[PDB]
Amino acid sequence: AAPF
Amino acid sequence: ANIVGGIEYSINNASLCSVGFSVTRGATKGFVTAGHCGTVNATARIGGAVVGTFAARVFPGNDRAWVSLTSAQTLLPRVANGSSFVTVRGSTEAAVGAAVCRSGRTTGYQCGTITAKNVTANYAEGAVRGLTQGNACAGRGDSGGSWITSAGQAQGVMSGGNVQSNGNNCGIPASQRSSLFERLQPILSQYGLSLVTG
Repeated sequence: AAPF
Repeated sequence: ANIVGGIEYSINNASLCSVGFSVTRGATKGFVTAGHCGTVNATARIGGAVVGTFAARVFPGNDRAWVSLTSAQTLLPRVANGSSFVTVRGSTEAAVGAAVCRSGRTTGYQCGTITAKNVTANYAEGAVRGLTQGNACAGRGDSGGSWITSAGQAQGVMSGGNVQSNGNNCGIPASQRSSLFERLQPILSQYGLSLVTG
């Protein structure tokens, strides 16, 4: 997952 | 500027995030957003005008922040849905299975359902625990934006999710999306904030  | 959930704001003339919700702290105006959008005292601008600065944030671990605004700003109990608005009525937490929508400057207003709670995202910076997962899609730039039921119950602010190379997870089926948001209730009690409602 990544920020957004 | 009129402060509405879902609209763009820049941080230190560089990054973009979306406004989550209009809140007050005594006589002080603010809006809650995501912690990863800025550090304390970074400058928030809406439409090229300075509107306030980051007052507090926790990221990673959690992902929350509130921006204190100058008094010239107009707080509103609304979240953008295209040209229309959803009224913020309160912050009852919805359960897994409930339908929810979210608003931000990159993908607009998208709806889906809550699929899981207390999810950990392992971001490059460190883990963020306790996130709720919905399958409404979202994209880079949507961080900080509102998650709200159509009945006006404010759920949280956009943190992150599983991005594809187009910069969002809207082109992969809902069953496969992980769009993660930070729960609003711990942000409100942690900073002593009250939601603006209508």
